[PDB]
Amino acid sequence: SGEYPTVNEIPVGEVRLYQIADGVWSHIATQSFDGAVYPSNGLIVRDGDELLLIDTAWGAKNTAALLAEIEKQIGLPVTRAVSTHFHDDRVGGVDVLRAAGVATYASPSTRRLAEAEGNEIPTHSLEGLSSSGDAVRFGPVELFYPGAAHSTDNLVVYVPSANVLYGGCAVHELSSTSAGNVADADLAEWPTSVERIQKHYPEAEVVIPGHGLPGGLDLLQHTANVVKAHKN
Ligand SMILES: C[C@@H](c1cccc2c(-c3ccc(CS(C)(=O)=O)c(F)c3)c(C(=O)O)[nH]c12)n1cc(CCC2(N)CC2)oc1=O
Ligand SMILES: [Zn+2]
Ligand SMILES: [Zn+2]
Repeated sequence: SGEYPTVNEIPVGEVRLYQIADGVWSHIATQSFDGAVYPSNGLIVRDGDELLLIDTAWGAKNTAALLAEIEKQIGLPVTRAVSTHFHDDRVGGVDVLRAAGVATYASPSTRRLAEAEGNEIPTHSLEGLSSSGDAVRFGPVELFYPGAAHSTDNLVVYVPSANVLYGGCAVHELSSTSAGNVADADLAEWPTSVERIQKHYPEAEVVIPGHGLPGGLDLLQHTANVVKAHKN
């Protein structure tokens, strides 16, 4: 009823939207993995009379439910989606999107890693993001490659109209006690990559992590802190 929805508030298979700013929503879904249930976030950005989606809802059924929730709450068509790295919480559901008329995009590195790992593969490659500090425009957002962090391919998304920074899985929520799923992470480079984000987006007003509650710029420093302590 107004607060950001939490893992225990969302059954696996339902999706909720949360209004972040004018023309900006997050999407929240839950999924089971190795016998535990986790929430995960994505983003929706109004693009005139169309919508840009950032990340799937972590699975085919969750992503179908996401499209239904968008039609109920917003009523504009999703025409493009970007996946911010290759894991299933970002690309799982790309096949559902592709069958619902959505053009799916990711960096070449994400596409190669998704294919090698057996995950769903976005159709279109996003060039111009291969060196850390690179940024490109994509409709109403900027895409930014900060360097290796949670994964070597992770991208960040900024909505300049609203000063919303979507960190994806490179950014953790304030309550986090470790660096999440570090299976594909570079703990040594991650603080440097977060510092690049901090330097590039000093006017961010909302920061959204890949999992958990949005907050402000403090999420970036907290992420650096928990990553350094995890490595140690
Ligand atoms: C889907 C994702 C995934 C599945 C299940 C859980 C997660 C988390 C996560 C865990 C704990 C917390 C609480 S916390 C920060 O307080 O610890 C959190 F916020 C996020 C994150 C993340 O951290 O992005 N990803 C998750 N996945 C799966 C793999 C396997 C890769 C591989 N080569 C095959 C071995 O690698 C991933 O990433
Ligand atoms: Zn991941
Ligand atoms: Zn993640």
